[PDB]
Amino acid sequence: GDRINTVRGPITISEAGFTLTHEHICGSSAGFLRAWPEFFGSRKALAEKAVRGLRRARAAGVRTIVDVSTFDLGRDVSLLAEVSRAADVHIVAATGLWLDPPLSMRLRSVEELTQFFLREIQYGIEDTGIRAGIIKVATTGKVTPFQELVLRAAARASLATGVPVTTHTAASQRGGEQQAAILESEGLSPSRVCIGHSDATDDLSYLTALAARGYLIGLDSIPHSASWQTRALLIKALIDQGYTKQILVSNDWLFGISSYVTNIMDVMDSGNPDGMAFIPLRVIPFLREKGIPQETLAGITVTNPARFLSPTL
Amino acid sequence: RINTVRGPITISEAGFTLTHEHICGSSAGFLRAWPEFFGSRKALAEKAVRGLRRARAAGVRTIVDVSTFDLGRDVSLLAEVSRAADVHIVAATGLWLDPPLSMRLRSVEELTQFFLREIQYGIEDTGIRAGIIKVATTGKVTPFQELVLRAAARASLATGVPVTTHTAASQRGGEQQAAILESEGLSPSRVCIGHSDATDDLSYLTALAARGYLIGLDSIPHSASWQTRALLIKALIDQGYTKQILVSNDWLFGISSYVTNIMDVMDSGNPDGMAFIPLRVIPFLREKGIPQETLAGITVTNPARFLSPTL
Ligand SMILES: C[As](C)(=O)[O-]
Ligand SMILES: C[As](C)(=O)[O-]
Ligand SMILES: [Zn+2]
Ligand SMILES: [Zn+2]
Ligand SMILES: [Zn+2]
Ligand SMILES: [Zn+2]
Repeated sequence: GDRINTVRGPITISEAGFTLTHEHICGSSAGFLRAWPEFFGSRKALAEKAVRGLRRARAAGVRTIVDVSTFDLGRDVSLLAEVSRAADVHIVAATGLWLDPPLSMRLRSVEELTQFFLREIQYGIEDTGIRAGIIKVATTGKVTPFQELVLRAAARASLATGVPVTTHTAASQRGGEQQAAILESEGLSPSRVCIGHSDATDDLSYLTALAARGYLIGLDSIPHSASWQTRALLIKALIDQGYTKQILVSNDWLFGISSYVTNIMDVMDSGNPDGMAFIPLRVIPFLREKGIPQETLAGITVTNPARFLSPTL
Repeated sequence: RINTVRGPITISEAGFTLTHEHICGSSAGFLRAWPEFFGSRKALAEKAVRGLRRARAAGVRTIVDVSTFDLGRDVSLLAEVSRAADVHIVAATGLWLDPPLSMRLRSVEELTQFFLREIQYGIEDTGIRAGIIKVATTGKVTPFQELVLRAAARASLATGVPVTTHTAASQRGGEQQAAILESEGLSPSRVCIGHSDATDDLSYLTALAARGYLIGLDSIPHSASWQTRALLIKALIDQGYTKQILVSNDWLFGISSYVTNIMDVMDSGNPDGMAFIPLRVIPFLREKGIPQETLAGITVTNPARFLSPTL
């Protein structure tokens, strides 16, 4: 009712504060970080870079991030816990499945996947006792039969535990509509779902209609455009349509990445030196200078994630 | 000296060695994330220890676990079951058929570094070093599979550690593998072409053997006619290529990389497990006139010569 699971344990809704709802410490693959830490220089080097990054973000106001790295994205909650403590920033961990499931996941039934998700939420991830506070799902534009199983399992897990669902989409294909239909067929409330990567489109009609059904709209990759201004104005556009309370904002940034061709991390960093501090240091002043009240911005960056993450129903 | 999950052993300690086996056929990260799939980690461990003791009591002294990173290799489990069962286990590097994005997008130079790491330094943070390099291909060999082939050759050439392959024998896939590996300067004597018992094309096997490749007749119980597959062993013996033969079960004690409950299907079909080769195939070969010295050469001498790091 009033508590969410983080990598350091349970915390009250009040303690969450300014929350970036879609971020990554490391974008990788299952087992990869521990098998090949050298790829990131070293595990310590990666940990240190994250801590410095998170500390700057904290200096700029951020108090909580939701790491939406799944099993198949190389989620290492021990790394999350280590960097969360050193930086003193809350990190919410995720279960669910992204776009790279191995055979041992691809060949599972919806009932089996439901059990895996429940495990990571109710018991803990691996042997850590760290519990997931959100369920991530990724689909291609047209939802594949396996991705539909993952969607349904996520809905059933969410209905059993109250933790929310966040999605990866192709907004240019308007992927969120196919997902929503499947999720609702399972009896899941739109208020428990964030349709992610929605800032990668100019289709306001698509965005508003989803918001009007109660869905959280993930405008979560603003600096990837580094234009980034156009993405930010979608936040304004949705406010002006009256859907302030359905907006979630993030950077979708990373401190390490192996699930892409080599050297991309340095290109990203030089493209966006602010890292996860891009939202508080760049997007928020931009929105102020456009006439959005400070109180509406606080509602979006604090109150909305609070409402979204609190286990419900 | 051969690297095992318990440390280095001399080639004489190896003894009766099964050169293609698995403790568990899974996926990277899977065993630690979802141990309940196998009942529990403890349940999986205990089954494997019983099975390895069964094989030990049948003469086996060493198995080669050719589970790679993407087959969900957990060398801490291997070390645990090896100690409990007093059976040597050789661990593998390389890549099987389910590489994740973080592997699929790597260059050959990068893959070479990863394989070298697991051979020279250790696997994960355990200090356990790989003693063999596994590689799997399909069809005519995909572009990425070529990269793994070449990275494996380069790792082998720098360390002396052998290369063992997964192949579609029905497609004569060993020929393309051989071509690529030889282009890298790798000697065929450092290479086992595996799953070669899944064909009837004897001339395919003979031609590879004649070039110096080890022939992995490693899936005999996966037929159980297994008697027909066993006759391939005698066929190569009769052609004077006893030196080129490796035999194994390719068995597992837990499987997650397939449909649920496939493990139970497999166990009821082959209740002997990894003891299938010594309890069924070896006596069957004696009946057909194969002398004990020849059988000892296949099960002891050949794997020792294969696994011993050689330049
Ligand atoms: C690293 As992503 C696919 O969540 O933008
Ligand atoms: C794990 As297999 C069937 O390729 O030996
Ligand atoms: Zn995404
Ligand atoms: Zn992301
Ligand atoms: Zn194989
Ligand atoms: Zn195998």
